[PDB]
Amino acid sequence: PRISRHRNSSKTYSTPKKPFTKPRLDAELKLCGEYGLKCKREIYRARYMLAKIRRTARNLLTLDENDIKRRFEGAALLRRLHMLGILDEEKDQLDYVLGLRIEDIFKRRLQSVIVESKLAKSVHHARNMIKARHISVGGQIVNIPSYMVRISNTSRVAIADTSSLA
Amino acid sequence: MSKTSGLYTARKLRTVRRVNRWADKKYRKAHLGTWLKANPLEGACMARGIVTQKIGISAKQPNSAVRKAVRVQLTKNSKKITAFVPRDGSITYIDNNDEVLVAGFGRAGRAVGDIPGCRFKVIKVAGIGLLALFLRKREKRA
Amino acid sequence: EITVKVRKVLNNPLLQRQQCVVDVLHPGCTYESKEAIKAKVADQKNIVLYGFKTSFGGGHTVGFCNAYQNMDALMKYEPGFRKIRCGLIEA
Amino acid sequence: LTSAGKVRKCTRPPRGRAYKRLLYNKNFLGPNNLLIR
RNA sequence: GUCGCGGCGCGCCGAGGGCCCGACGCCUGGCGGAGAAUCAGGGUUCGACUCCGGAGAGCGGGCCUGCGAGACGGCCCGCACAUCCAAGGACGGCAGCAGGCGCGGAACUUGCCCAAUGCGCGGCGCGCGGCGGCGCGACGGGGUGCGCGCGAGUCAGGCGGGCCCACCCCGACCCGCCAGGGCAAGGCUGGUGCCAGCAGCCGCGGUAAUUCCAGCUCGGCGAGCGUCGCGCGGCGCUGCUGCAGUUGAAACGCCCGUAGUUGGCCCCCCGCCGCCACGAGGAAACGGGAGCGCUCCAGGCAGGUUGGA
RNA sequence: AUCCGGUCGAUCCUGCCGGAGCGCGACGCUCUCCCCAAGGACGAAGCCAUGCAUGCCUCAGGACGCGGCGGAC
Ligand SMILES: [K+]
Ligand SMILES: [K+]
Ligand SMILES: [K+]
Ligand SMILES: [K+]
Ligand SMILES: [K+]
Ligand SMILES: [K+]
Ligand SMILES: [K+]
Ligand SMILES: [K+]
Ligand SMILES: [K+]
Ligand SMILES: [K+]
Ligand SMILES: [K+]
Ligand SMILES: [K+]
Ligand SMILES: [K+]
Ligand SMILES: [K+]
Ligand SMILES: [K+]
Ligand SMILES: [K+]
Ligand SMILES: [K+]
Ligand SMILES: [K+]
Ligand SMILES: [K+]
Ligand SMILES: [K+]
Ligand SMILES: [K+]
Ligand SMILES: [K+]
Ligand SMILES: [K+]
Ligand SMILES: [K+]
Ligand SMILES: [K+]
Ligand SMILES: [K+]
Ligand SMILES: [K+]
Ligand SMILES: [K+]
Ligand SMILES: [K+]
Ligand SMILES: [K+]
Ligand SMILES: [K+]
Ligand SMILES: [K+]
Ligand SMILES: [K+]
Ligand SMILES: [K+]
Ligand SMILES: [K+]
Ligand SMILES: [K+]
Ligand SMILES: [K+]
Ligand SMILES: [K+]
Ligand SMILES: [K+]
Ligand SMILES: [K+]
Ligand SMILES: [K+]
Ligand SMILES: [K+]
Ligand SMILES: [K+]
Ligand SMILES: [K+]
Ligand SMILES: [K+]
Ligand SMILES: [K+]
Ligand SMILES: [K+]
Ligand SMILES: [K+]
Ligand SMILES: [K+]
Ligand SMILES: [K+]
Ligand SMILES: [K+]
Ligand SMILES: [K+]
Ligand SMILES: [K+]
Ligand SMILES: [K+]
Ligand SMILES: [K+]
Ligand SMILES: [K+]
Ligand SMILES: [K+]
Ligand SMILES: [K+]
Ligand SMILES: [K+]
Ligand SMILES: [K+]
Ligand SMILES: [K+]
Ligand SMILES: [K+]
Ligand SMILES: [K+]
Ligand SMILES: [K+]
Ligand SMILES: [K+]
Ligand SMILES: [K+]
Ligand SMILES: [K+]
Ligand SMILES: [K+]
Ligand SMILES: [K+]
Ligand SMILES: [K+]
Ligand SMILES: [K+]
Ligand SMILES: [K+]
Ligand SMILES: [Mg+2]
Ligand SMILES: [Mg+2]
Ligand SMILES: [Mg+2]
Ligand SMILES: [Mg+2]
Ligand SMILES: [Mg+2]
Ligand SMILES: [Mg+2]
Repeated sequence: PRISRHRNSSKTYSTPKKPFTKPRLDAELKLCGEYGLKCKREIYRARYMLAKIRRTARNLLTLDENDIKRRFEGAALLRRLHMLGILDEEKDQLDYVLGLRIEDIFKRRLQSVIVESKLAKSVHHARNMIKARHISVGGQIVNIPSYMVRISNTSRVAIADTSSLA
Repeated sequence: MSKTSGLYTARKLRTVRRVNRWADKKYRKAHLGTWLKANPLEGACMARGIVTQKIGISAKQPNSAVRKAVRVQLTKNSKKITAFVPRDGSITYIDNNDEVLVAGFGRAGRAVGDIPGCRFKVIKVAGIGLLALFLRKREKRA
Repeated sequence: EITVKVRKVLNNPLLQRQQCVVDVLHPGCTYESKEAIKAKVADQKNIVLYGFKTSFGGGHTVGFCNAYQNMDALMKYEPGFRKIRCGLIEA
Repeated sequence: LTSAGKVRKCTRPPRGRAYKRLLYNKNFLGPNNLLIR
C-alpha cells in the first residue's frame, strides 16, 4: 500500500443536538460579537476541547487521593492547563478543572492577548492586522488568528520588526 | 420475578431474546429478507428506466387534485413502477421513451400524502436534474 | 549571511568526511545562495551543501554539510545526481 | 394532462466575520415585523 | 503407504459413535481476527480493502523440476470461449500496472524513475516501492476587510527536486443552498381560485390563500448546502441493568410429570471446583497516555547532555 | 443521563406514525487560497486489443553460449 494510507486524521468539533433553539442561539451570536468569529465551528471546536479535559477530570476524580494515576495525570493536566493559561496559579487542585468555560479558552488567543496589550484598536482590527502579518510572537512571525499563546511566550508579543509599521 | 434469574440462566436469557425479536415489525422488516426481495429497487438508493406512459392520479379523500406521474420500466430487472413527477409544470419534460432516474419519497417505500399507489419519484430526465430543469439552470435540447 | 553556525559535527574517517548541520541567520535579507555561506562554512570545493530549508516569516535557514578531504572521496563516496547539481561530472 | 403549469405560465452586503458583525450590531422586537418595516 | 502419527488405505473382528447443553439437514447478496460506526452506564450493527492468517489464478483434474510448488507472468488433458493462417497447421489466460468493452446509482493517466525503502543477485534489475497527473468521498487551516494596509494573481532569483513543479524565502507590478402556519429560528403586494400546485406528519387551496406561483423584506448553516438509501441514537417500542399481561395486545380448561432451573438452618482451622487480587508469557498499527511550538492545525516522532516512558 | 407534533365537544392514557443528532455511499446546485488524503469491492471470480510487470554473475576484444543463484519471496 502507498505509505500515505497509514496517516492519522480526526474531526475536532461537535454540533449541538437541537439546532433551532432561541435562548442560546442568541448568546451564541453574542460570542461572535465579543470576539471576531467567522462562524459557529469555532464555538463548536472550543466546546470540543473543553469536553475532553472535563472527561479526563471526571475519570481521575472517580479515583482515590493516594493513587498513581491521579498522581500522574492530575499533575500533568494542571501543568498543561496552567502553562496554556487556561488555569491560573492559585488553583492547584483537580476539582477546579470542572468550573472552567469556553471563555477562558478564548482569552488566550492572540486576538485577545494583543487587545490586553493594546496593540490593536479593537478585536476586528486585531483580526485584520493578524492576517496582514504585522504582529510577531517573540521574533517569529505568526499568521494564525486562532494561535494559542503560552504565558511564557506572552511577554514577547509585539509588531513583527519586518513590517511597514516600524 | 416474571423473568428468569439465577447465575446459570444465560442460555435461557438468550433464547428468549432471540425468539421475541421477530415480534417487532421493524426488526422483522429489516432482517427477514422478504422485503429485500419484494423491493423493486433491490435495496438501493436509486435506479434507472425508460418511460412507457404519462398518467394522472386523482388525489385521496380529503384533498382534490390530479397529480402527475409516469409508468416506468426498470432497466436492471424489467419491472413496472409508477413515479410521481413533482414541481409544477415538469410533466412536459418527460417524453414517451426517456432514460429517467428514480429515487424514493422517504418512509422506506410507503405512500406519502394523498397520492395513491406511488412510492417512487423521478429526479433526472435524459441526464439532466429535474430540480435545475424546473429552476431554468439547464435545458433539454429540442 | 551574518551568522553561520555548524552543529553536531561527526568527524567520520571511514568515509573521509565531516558531517555538520548549518544554521544561516539573516534578519530581513538572505545568505545569497548555497554558493555564498561556503566561505564561512569552510578550500571550499570539498564542501557539499544539501537539504536546506527556510521557515515562515523568514530570518533562519537550516541545512546539512559534508566535508570530503580527498577528491576521489567526492567522486566515490558521494552520490551521482549530487555532482550533476554540483557541476562536476556534468554527465 | 393539459393544465400542467397553468399558474406558472400565467404568473452587496458584507461577508463573513463582518456580516455576523452587522447582525450582532443590528440585533443586539421581531426582525421581520410589519412595524419596523 | 507417508517426512511422519492417525480408518489415511486395505484385510479380518466387534457394534459402536452424535443428539432439546439443539445432533443431522437446509439457507447465506458467509473470508476470520487485530478492528470500525454510534454514545452517561449496560449495549446495538458492520467486519470488501492498510497488519497478521487462510484460499484461488476461466472451471474439473494430473504432474515435472527443485530444500521448498499439486506453481498457472511452468508443462499435460477434458469443457466453455476467443486468435493468426497459403486450409496443411500453430496458439491464449490482466482476481499484476495503466487502458478498453459490458454491467451498474456508483470508482482517475494507455505518465517519469529505481534517487530513497526493501528484496534479488551484486551496481544492476525491480509497474515493490517512489515522484508528478485526474480527484468538493472525506479531513485541517485561512479570506471576501479594517479605517487605510494586505493576499489572490504577473514577472525575476533562490531553496527543493532522479528531471519539473507545489510549500517557504527575497525584488519590482497589483458568497451559495434551503426556508419564513405548527413541530422549528424567520411576515406586505400582485396572480390563481379544491385548478395548477404545496405538503416527511398535522394540514393548505372553493374567485380578502400567514402554506401554491412571484416581488420586497427577514431566518438558518456557510465553500459548502439540499434530496435519496442504510447503520447507530432517539426507544425503558426488545427491557441483564430495565417493559407489559383484571378491563388497552397478552396467564396454557385442569392435575401428574422427565430434561432444565432453583432449593431452609447447622460444624472451621482439611481437600477439590467457582470467585477476588497480584503476577508470568505472547504484535505492531489503532485506542488512550508522558515529553516535543510541523508559524497554529488535521499531524509526525521529533529535537537542543537527549528522547520515542 | 433532555424531548417534541399527529385519535376528543373537551379530558387522562396505551400505542404507533412523523420530527430533531452523528457516520457511510449515490444524485442535484455552487465554488477564492494552502496542507492531508480515499478512489471498478457492493448476488459481472464477466470478457480482454496494446505495451510493460524478473533478472544478476565457471570456462575466451567482446558479445553469444555453457554453467550457477533466483524466479515457491
Ligand atoms: K411481567
Ligand atoms: K417483565
Ligand atoms: K418467564
Ligand atoms: K444457583
Ligand atoms: K419477552
Ligand atoms: K490402521
Ligand atoms: K477396511
Ligand atoms: K466393520
Ligand atoms: K440448530
Ligand atoms: K458475496
Ligand atoms: K441490550
Ligand atoms: K454504552
Ligand atoms: K459498554
Ligand atoms: K440504546
Ligand atoms: K442507550
Ligand atoms: K477502499
Ligand atoms: K487484502
Ligand atoms: K485483510
Ligand atoms: K497485509
Ligand atoms: K499477510
Ligand atoms: K498470508
Ligand atoms: K493473504
Ligand atoms: K492458497
Ligand atoms: K478456483
Ligand atoms: K484457470
Ligand atoms: K480453477
Ligand atoms: K487445476
Ligand atoms: K492441478
Ligand atoms: K475479483
Ligand atoms: K474479478
Ligand atoms: K500507472
Ligand atoms: K451504464
Ligand atoms: K450510465
Ligand atoms: K532504489
Ligand atoms: K507505479
Ligand atoms: K499588498
Ligand atoms: K505577491
Ligand atoms: K498592494
Ligand atoms: K502595495
Ligand atoms: K459575491
Ligand atoms: K414551495
Ligand atoms: K420520513
Ligand atoms: K411531524
Ligand atoms: K387574491
Ligand atoms: K430502540
Ligand atoms: K437507554
Ligand atoms: K410486569
Ligand atoms: K372489553
Ligand atoms: K387475541
Ligand atoms: K394458565
Ligand atoms: K403455552
Ligand atoms: K401441567
Ligand atoms: K406438577
Ligand atoms: K412434580
Ligand atoms: K438439573
Ligand atoms: K431457566
Ligand atoms: K441447579
Ligand atoms: K426453589
Ligand atoms: K476467579
Ligand atoms: K510485530
Ligand atoms: K440512553
Ligand atoms: K402532527
Ligand atoms: K396530539
Ligand atoms: K375517548
Ligand atoms: K397519547
Ligand atoms: K466492479
Ligand atoms: K468487477
Ligand atoms: K469483486
Ligand atoms: K449488497
Ligand atoms: K530455483
Ligand atoms: K519459480
Ligand atoms: K521465494
Ligand atoms: Mg471479519
Ligand atoms: Mg506468479
Ligand atoms: Mg495486457
Ligand atoms: Mg448505471
Ligand atoms: Mg432500547
Ligand atoms: Mg480495488
